[PDB]
Amino acid sequence: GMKPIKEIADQLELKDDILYPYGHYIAKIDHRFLKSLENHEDGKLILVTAVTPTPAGEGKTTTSIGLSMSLNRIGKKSIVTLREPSLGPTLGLKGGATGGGRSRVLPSDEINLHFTGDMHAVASAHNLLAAVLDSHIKHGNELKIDITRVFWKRTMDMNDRALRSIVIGLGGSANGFPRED
Amino acid sequence: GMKPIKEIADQLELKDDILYPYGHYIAKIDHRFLKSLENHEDGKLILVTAVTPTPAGEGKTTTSIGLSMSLNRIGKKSIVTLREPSLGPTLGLKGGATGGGRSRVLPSDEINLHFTGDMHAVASAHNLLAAVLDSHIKHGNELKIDITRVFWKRTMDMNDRALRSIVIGLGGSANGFPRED
Repeated sequence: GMKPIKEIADQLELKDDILYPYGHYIAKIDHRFLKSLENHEDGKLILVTAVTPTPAGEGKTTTSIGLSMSLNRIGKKSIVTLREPSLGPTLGLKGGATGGGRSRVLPSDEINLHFTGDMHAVASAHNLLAAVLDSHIKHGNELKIDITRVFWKRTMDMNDRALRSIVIGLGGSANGFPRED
Repeated sequence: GMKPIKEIADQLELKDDILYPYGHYIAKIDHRFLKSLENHEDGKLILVTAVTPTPAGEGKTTTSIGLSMSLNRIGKKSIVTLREPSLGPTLGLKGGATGGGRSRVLPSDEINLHFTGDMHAVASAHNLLAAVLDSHIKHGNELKIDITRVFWKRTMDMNDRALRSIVIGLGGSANGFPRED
């Protein structure tokens, strides 16, 4: 029962030329737009936080969303900014990163899952460095990298305890050099 | 019903100066004694071999010992020479490496187990090299050893399949460099 992204974008007076849709209900906004707006006036910033978290669940995200909705409601133009949830945890347990009840961000499945691919993009960049590091070592290690002193790890957006402590680079010369990761 | 080793040694005209006892029933002979005998005549050499081995077991070692015993019996002075068995396989299965029935080499338990410690000596020397190789790499690898191209393995006299393929040198900088062994 919800609105085409164009209708949300119109609320903020955003033009197609800086909007990249992802389906009918999501868009990226070109970040360079922000520099365009540099002579424009800042609104107010409200920081939402909480008491010491307990297992009983305090519903901070639901409240952040609720607050923005309520401000709009009382005639004060408001946007809620949230972090994108990691996929991994959701595959383990339902969480609250997209709010709850009548106070959510939508479409919630997409937001909780692949969304617009940002998590994947980060992982790719991250893992590229790891792949290049190992391949540098394999091909002569001109940088004289100490394979017992590598700070950089690999990454996935998955709750996988099996990957906490591993040994890589096995199988022989063609596969490069063994090391811990 | 065993003869003290000095008795056996006497049969062969071996003097104490070249005899190193291990208990009352075993001795080492100084290898340098062989060179002493270089002007003495060689006897006959009988090679004992066998048809293609089968799971039924052909008793070659038992036969070797029996032949030597039988040569002595018919008045022809004879010595049987044998390999020392590995300890490992005996901890797995009784074998025929010290003969069988009425045709054995004695004391059988000792021969089968630690004997005079020659297996332990070999293992020590072998493992020392391995240790020194890894430590060379740890301490700067001046020889530029390629840890994916190490031919040298470690050793033990034990039937332990768990050690066929291992990864060593884990745990961090203080322990050296990870490799397969």
